[PDB]
Amino acid sequence: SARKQNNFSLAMKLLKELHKESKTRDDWLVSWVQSYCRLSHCRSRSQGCSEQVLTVLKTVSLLDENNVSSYLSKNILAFRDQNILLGTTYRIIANALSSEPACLAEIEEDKARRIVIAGLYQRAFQHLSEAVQA
Amino acid sequence: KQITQSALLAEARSDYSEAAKQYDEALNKQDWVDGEPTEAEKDFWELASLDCYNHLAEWKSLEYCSTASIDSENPPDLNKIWSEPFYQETYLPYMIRSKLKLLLQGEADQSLLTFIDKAMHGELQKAILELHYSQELSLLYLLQDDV
Repeated sequence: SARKQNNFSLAMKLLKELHKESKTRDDWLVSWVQSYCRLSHCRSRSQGCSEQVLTVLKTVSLLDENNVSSYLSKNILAFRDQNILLGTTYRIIANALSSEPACLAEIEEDKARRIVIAGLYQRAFQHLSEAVQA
Repeated sequence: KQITQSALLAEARSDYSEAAKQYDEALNKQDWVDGEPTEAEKDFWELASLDCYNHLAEWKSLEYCSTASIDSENPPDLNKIWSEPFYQETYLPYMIRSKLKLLLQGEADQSLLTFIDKAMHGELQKAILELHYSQELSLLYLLQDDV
């Protein structure tokens, strides 16, 4: 309920409590939908395209391949993954947002891979829209 | 431009809090020279702001926010100068809403106990007006199973 209303920071302490507390496999994904919505909510603000979309896109497929080995209910949980992906492929043209490498551009190489600048600078547009596409 | 541009952000632990906290933490020794005429205006207002963001949230944010607006170091000069101001008389529920979080933590806790007691110290002289004014004063007893 706190999510849509866009209260954020009270919902920060809450997201800390839920992340911490619920401790099952459906828990993790449940908390993640929340952090991903909060992701859209602060993508409304500027520069989060570099920052927070990374903070939440990080684990949106790491512990995800091993989670609810379906089983049912996935649409409502995988889509917010699709949100963290369009909210970059469509925002990230090139440059600027790549300012902080060592780990950053590497991410685009890997995500594009399963789903070091030229394989991205010359190719990342056929990579991002396809990773989001899957 | 820090805080009216926070009403938008709709958050109440980061943006407003960073927009507010440095005003007291840094001591503002160079910007207090020009903003010296405002006095209570610049003050209580910032004071007031640090409330109305977290007034709903409570939690550690609140006990610390009381700590900002409370009378912790020397708690008798405030009451000895004013009896009830239409500003500081507003922080009474603030600290004690934090009771909810720390009273949750422990059955008898520093905030609640010290509070309700000193509230009874001030009850002896003009109780009923303040005891009536605050419903929250009610919601606290139920902890120690005494209806």
